[PDB]
Amino acid sequence: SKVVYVSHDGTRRELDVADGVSLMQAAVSNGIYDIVGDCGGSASCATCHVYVNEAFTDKVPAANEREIGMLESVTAELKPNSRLCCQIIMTPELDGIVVDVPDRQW
Ligand code: FES
Repeated sequence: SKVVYVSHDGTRRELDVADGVSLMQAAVSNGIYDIVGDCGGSASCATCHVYVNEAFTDKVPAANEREIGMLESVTAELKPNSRLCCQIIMTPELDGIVVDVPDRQW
């Protein structure tokens, strides 16, 4: 399924992501290193921060307790559509989802 990661400078990086793969996994395995994923994907670091496009936020399961807590530590500006992408698992229903990657993660 289609996923587009927009870098801070506007560059679009499009990937075909399989079901069950997190957006953090797809990003780091494809060189989209503006997403770090330091903790390994267990919502414990906040370095996979992305801004989910407004037309897709309600299609993604809401943040769990752990993610809400970690989001309090994002380094880039927290926005209403901020999510830790290791928490977004790809499904056909999310086909075409666009996420904007902030300029910093650490
Ligand atoms: S990879 Fe650590 S919170 Fe997402």
